[PDB]
Amino acid sequence: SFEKTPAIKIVGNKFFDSESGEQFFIKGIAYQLQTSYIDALADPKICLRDIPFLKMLGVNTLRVYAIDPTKSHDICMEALSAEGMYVLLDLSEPDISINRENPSWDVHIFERYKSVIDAMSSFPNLLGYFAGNEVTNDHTNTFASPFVKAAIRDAKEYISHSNHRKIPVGYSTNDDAMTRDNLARYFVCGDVKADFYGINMYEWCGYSTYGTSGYRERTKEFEGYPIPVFFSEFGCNLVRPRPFTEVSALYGNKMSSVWSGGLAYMYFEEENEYGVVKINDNDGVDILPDFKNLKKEFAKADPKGITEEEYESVECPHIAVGVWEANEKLPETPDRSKCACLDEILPCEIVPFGKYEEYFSYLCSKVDCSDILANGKTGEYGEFSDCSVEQKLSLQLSKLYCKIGANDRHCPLNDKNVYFNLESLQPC
Ligand SMILES: OC[C@H]1O[C@@H](O[C@@H]2[C@@H](O)[C@H](O[C@@H]3[C@@H](O)[C@H](n4cc(COCc5ccc6ccccc6c5)nn4)O[C@H](CO)[C@H]3O)O[C@H](CO)[C@H]2O)[C@H](O)[C@@H](O)[C@@H]1O
Repeated sequence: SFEKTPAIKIVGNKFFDSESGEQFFIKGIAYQLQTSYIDALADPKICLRDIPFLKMLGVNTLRVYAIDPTKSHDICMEALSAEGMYVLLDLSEPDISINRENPSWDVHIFERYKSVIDAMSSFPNLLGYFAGNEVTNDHTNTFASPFVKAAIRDAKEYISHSNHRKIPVGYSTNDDAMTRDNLARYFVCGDVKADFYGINMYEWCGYSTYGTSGYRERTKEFEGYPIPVFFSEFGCNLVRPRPFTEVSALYGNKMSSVWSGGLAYMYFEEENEYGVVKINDNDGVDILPDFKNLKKEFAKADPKGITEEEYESVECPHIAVGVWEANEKLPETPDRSKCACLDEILPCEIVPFGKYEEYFSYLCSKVDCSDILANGKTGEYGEFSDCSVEQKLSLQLSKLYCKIGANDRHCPLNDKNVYFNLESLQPC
């Protein structure tokens, strides 16, 4: 039974409980242990240990940054539902993410996003998905953002064409002064838009105030933003134990008319001093001084919202060199069929199983690698720029093979990982 968690839906720039019609405010915490990552929601002995404490905290939402899609999550997701708890979930994972230094939106990242969506979308208490987390994070990598927007578009379209509930897809951003206005506007401009927007917000440290923290300014900054907005992280730890007095302001009347709440960072203590509990060496939960403060603050918080009943495409920011360099034109939807046909017909392949940059530098000096390049500044995306890194390398190696012209099945690069594709000879 998921009775205690009706699906949340989005109307205008607010969240609403789809049964009651009452505005939904996130009172949350990040929940992630440090496959490279650990999936606490796929291990009942972990998630069932912590839910009682999460209940004590009084949270109604968790943020999870990575799950393993090959594992079951029904037991943990049901247990969360039985305590009124929802999940915000990143589609990416540290080893499969849009690389902000060398961005791409390709079939390999798309397949990861699809796997998570297919693993998690049957749960009514899945609040939403993030299509990226702080990808662009300063003025030197703004050109990463068109790739995120494409991913937002393709994730929404995949969900739309599936049989699943239409779970919203949004974005989570950082708080860099030079980029934050342009980023906010970019992700709701043009024909593609985030469904919701999270900011990792650390401006309020210790016993600050609404005016002095910068919260007042951020609030008036985001007034009228056409999609729901919230703190996907908060909790500056400059002063400890964290008083979490930012919570009184966030759910106060001035802020609750704008923001849909926030999630504290985070549950587990991991030698970074952001936890509210520490797991001891007997695998038990030790409560830390921050805990009571977060608990009492969430407990006093009583956001007053409006009910669902009582409740011009935005222009994209112009380009300026060194300031904003995200083109409005987005890359195409990654095409697994087109790309999988490269695996079938190319004479020379490379197995994934790095030295990619060396190999690229080498091969792209001998043949024209335009067709695998993707430029988020200029909005120029090559025909095979959506394929995987291996397929792109294989394409260029095969072009060099054909240009040399020996036809002796002898791929013009030495590496254990290079092989001649016998399937290429069999008469996409
Ligand atoms: O797409 C953008 C980039 O994504 C990286 O992966 C991603 C990864 O970095 C990110 O990591 C988050 C990590 O961002 C998040 N987090 C929270 C914090 C606390 O920050 C407090 C803080 C610290 C210093 C500050 C300094 C100034 C101002 C404020 C500050 C705040 N630190 N980490 O904790 C999560 C674990 O608890 C962790 O999963 O999770 C995602 C999803 O799974 C991967 O997509 C990739 O690895 C990069 O290759 C890629 O470029």
